Amino acid sequence: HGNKGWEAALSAIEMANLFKSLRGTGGSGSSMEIYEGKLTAEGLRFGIVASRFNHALVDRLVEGAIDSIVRHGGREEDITLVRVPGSWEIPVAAGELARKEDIDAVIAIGVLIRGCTPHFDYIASEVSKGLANLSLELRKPITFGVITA
Amino acid sequence: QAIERAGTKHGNKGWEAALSAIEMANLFKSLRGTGGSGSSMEIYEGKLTAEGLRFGIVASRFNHALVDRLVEGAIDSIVRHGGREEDITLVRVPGSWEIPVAAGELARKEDIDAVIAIGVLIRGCTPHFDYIASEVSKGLANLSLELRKPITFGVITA
Amino acid sequence: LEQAIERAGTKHGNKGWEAALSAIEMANLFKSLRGTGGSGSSMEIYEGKLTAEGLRFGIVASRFNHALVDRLVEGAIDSIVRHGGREEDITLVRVPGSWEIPVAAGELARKEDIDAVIAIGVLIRGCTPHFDYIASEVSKGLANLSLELRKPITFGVITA
Amino acid sequence: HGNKGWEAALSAIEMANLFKSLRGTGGSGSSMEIYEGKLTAEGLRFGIVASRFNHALVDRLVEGAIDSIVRHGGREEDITLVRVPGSWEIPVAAGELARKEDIDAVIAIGVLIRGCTPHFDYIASEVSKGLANLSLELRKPITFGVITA
Amino acid sequence: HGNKGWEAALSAIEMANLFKSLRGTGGSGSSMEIYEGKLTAEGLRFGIVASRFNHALVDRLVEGAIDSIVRHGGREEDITLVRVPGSWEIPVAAGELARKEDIDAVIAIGVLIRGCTPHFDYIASEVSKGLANLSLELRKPITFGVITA
Amino acid sequence: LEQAIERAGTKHGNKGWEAALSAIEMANLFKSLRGTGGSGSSMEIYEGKLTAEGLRFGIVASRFNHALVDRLVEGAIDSIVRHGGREEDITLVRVPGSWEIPVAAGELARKEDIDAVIAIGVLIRGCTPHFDYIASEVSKGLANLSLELRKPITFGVITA
Amino acid sequence: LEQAIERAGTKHGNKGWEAALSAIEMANLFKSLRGTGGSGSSMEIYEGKLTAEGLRFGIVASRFNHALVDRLVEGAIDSIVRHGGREEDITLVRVPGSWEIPVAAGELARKEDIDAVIAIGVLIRGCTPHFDYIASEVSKGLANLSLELRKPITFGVITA
Amino acid sequence: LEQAIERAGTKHGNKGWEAALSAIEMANLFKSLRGTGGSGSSMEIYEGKLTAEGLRFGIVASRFNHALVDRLVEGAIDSIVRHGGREEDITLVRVPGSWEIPVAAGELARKEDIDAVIAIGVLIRGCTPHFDYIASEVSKGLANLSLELRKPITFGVITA
Repeated sequence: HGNKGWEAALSAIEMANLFKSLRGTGGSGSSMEIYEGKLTAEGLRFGIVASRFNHALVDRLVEGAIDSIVRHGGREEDITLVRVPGSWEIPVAAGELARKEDIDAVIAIGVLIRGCTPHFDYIASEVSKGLANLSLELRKPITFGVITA
Repeated sequence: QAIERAGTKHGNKGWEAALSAIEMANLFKSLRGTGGSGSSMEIYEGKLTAEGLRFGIVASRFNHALVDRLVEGAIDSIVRHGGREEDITLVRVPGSWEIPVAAGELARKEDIDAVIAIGVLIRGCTPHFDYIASEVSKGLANLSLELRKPITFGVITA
Repeated sequence: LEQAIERAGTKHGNKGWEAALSAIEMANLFKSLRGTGGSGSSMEIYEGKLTAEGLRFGIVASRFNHALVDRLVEGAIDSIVRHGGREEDITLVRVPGSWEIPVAAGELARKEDIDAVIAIGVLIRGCTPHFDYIASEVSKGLANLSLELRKPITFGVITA
Repeated sequence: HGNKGWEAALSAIEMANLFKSLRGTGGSGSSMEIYEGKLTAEGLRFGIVASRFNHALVDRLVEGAIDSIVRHGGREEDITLVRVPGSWEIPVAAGELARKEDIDAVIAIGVLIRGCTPHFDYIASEVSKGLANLSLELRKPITFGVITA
Repeated sequence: HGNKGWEAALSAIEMANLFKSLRGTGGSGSSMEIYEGKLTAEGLRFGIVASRFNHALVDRLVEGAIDSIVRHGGREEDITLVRVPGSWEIPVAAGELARKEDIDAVIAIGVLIRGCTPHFDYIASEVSKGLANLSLELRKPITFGVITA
Repeated sequence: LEQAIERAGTKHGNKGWEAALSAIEMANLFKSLRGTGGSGSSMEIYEGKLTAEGLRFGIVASRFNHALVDRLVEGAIDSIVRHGGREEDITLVRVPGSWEIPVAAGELARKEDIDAVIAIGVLIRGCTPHFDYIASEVSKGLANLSLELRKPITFGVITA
Repeated sequence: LEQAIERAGTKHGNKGWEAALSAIEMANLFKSLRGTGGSGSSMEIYEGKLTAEGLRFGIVASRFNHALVDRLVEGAIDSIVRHGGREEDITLVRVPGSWEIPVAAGELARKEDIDAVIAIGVLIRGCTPHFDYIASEVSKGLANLSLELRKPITFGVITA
Repeated sequence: LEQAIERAGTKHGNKGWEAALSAIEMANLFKSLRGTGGSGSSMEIYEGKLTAEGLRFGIVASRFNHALVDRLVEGAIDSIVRHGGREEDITLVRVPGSWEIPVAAGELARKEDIDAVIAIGVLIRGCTPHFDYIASEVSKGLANLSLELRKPITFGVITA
């Protein structure tokens, strides 16, 4: 309820529903159209990509993600979980899941080293950059559940 | 020469980088395969058996002492996990700036399953933003996503 | 849902994982040592590969505090399988407590099939500046058995 | 139920059954073999070696040992009880019982003096050492029911 | 705890362990050998054959069978459930499961029509006969969880 | 005192006693049948002695209503011992219920060591003018096994 | 474990099962009626097959007492799948209560894709010798829609 | 099972044990004193052996609080037997209470067969700073009898 894994799952559910409504034909008129997503996960397929580094924390994050999906009406049969050695290769694995036509949304979970950098970090900047570019190119929601130690 | 061989190289960044490449290569080979029947949550993870896989390594020549221990660390990781020394292609480049372009050429071959990039970076004795280091990370990340083939990052700071 | 909660955990670093790797490395090392020698002309180096195909293993685990011990055993099995081993070639033996580990391990090590043994357990107290008799005997027994039978035995206990 | 004599008896029963199963031929295959011992004492012969020193406590320990064996289906006819002056000579007496072909397990019961030693005790270290070596050499379970005052 | 499905599962577990011990080599001697099976299901594979006729009752019976196996240390992953139209064809389906080398025991569950027969019933007599003959020929335990309405 | 109360009872007539004698007689009878023939010149008569020295037996007993079954088993053991048998040469197998007797008996009868098998158990109800399926199958199974393996099997069940 | 407890149940006889079969039969019957006629020379008989391959279905279900309704819906889906249908060709619509079934069903029946509609729900009370207005309207609405659009609509409600 | 529970106890230190040893030592001491003297030339030392073969003993025990007294008597018998005595040569006398011990002991000590007497009993109260008349008389009586008859009498009472 209070971990970033829970929050990341909710965002994925809402975005998946929102996309489903947008492709529908527009209304007749006579008012301002408003589009929004509901929080029911029934009938949706999800994928999760998680890193093993600093495993003490991620298991709690992956825990929340699976719990949230089921609690909101999702069927545990529809979750695909992929594990990778470190955070450097989350984007490449996420891309393989996102290209499957049977996946509606993807959730990325990981942990990054301390953020007391002098000015910049060269590994953290690539994970966020890659996921963002991937979402726009494939036109499919990808959620960022990464946290900083 | 025997003094050089006696040193241990388990655990250096060459070792970890190669180990990640082996896992990712097996993981992708599983994903492309047929999906499971169902009836449960379906988990994927890469095995650590390296037999039958082809690897490529790109290493710079700057600081010839540090690099060699890293390259030898990568090779022994592949061999000790079942790989054959006949299935490794090694490419050497003048400096860290031209690692991405060489890594691109290797990655486009159909006979390569993963690529490992090794090098060292010069650390100025005051913390400014390095315009060379950022370009290596940016270039390697783009290549992997575009070519859909895992590339591992094995550089260190002096 | 609890089945996925427990199955979603990872077991990559616990002492069961490292104990398994040492057994894999030592088992392969012995095959090379008692094989044919080298051609000479240079210093000869021996080291064990991490390929676990065709090797037979045995695991002895105590039952005290089974919540933690169960996770160590799962870690050991995962290490063997992920390195190419077959779950068909693992024998598991459970014993009441730590005092019984050396005698059970002695039975398994005398079989011709097995190539290495892994001992897993949790010791009592331990965090006191005093000599503990149960802890000393278990360490002594495993060490003596390995030297007598000339077969590697790995020591994967912890304190709590 | 709560004394070390009760616990020592249970361990002896379980180890005796476990050894009986191990000597059996291995299975066909197709799964991971798992070996364990059951808690039925029927048809098993036991021996007990107890010391007389500080007799106020040991009688309760020997009490538990005999009670546990009978409660779990053991026949009182199959218990052999041997008494010795002190703890120093438990190992030598235990060795004589363990070499009999009609004994399946041996239980050793005794009490040791206060454990507030400076660094080491020279009598306690020999009882545990001797019993452990004896078990491995003879390949027969020997249980340690000794306690510290 | 009180339904025939629960009882049938326990019998299958005990018989599977008993067979495992018998194939082991005999003891040295010096006493009467006694063989028995323990009630731990860990590492055992089971198969269940159930009929659909009068489904109101069998679901409770199949319920007990699966519950008993799990409660006694069995892994739900190792249960194979097969459903058949009626009781007449339980034996033929049970035979297909029993011939698999990955199955340790088979449980048959079904319901038979009222037992106020004049002298004999021609369908009930064949189910019991077939299962009994099948067990002896294949040398594998098959349990009878059938009940009479 | 209860140990002597139970030990002071006698077990000379219960169905366990007669079942054991039949096994002893049949086991000795078969040795003579498949031995050398007689000299002829007169009608040849075969009959089994009641000496139980050097014979191996196996007993299969169900666990339902163990109060009565335990006394039948003790009767069978007493008969063998009192006729010269050794308790070392008896194998005892326990099964959950009556339905499992024939399959267990089949396992024991296939061993080369054993010379006869004794089946003991208590059936359910029985005192009704109706055909019982469990009772019929147990009788059928034991009869078929004996004829197939050519080894005597004795039938010592009762009704209650 | 509850997932297998619910998954181990069977759904072969509930009203959802029969409602699905009627839709399958009627949908196939209409294809033959509006096809080419027979050769004559004998009485012509029309009847619908039970092959559900290539047919599109729609299901409207109320939400009152979802414990029972959920089981009726699962029964309907099982019937279609077990007769050769594809779960890809099923549309499911949920409505707050029984009063809203006819209007929702009207929307689905006007699509050119669908071949039959199945209505599922649970009515209130019902077990009283009185005329109920909600029950009468729901039955009336479905009957009128079927005749107007010339498309079969099946009626799978129950009382409780 | 209670027979082994009581039989498994030990009786090595209770006052019955020490009382028996004193009687054994004194009985042997008297035989040496009234025997032939030494050769002189050095200081002569007399002391009694602990060999109890060929000696006859008598035991007088009160019946109050028989739970404790019974254990003291068993301790005395064990001491005599374990030092080489025969249970055939022990006479046991039971009396109602402590007041009757001296008179009964006087009867046994006058027999020519017996060599020493052991008195066992439990006194009442005792844990009060007051002079008790029963306690004083019992001690006085035993002391006087020993000096008059010149035969050792041991005093093995306790307070509770």
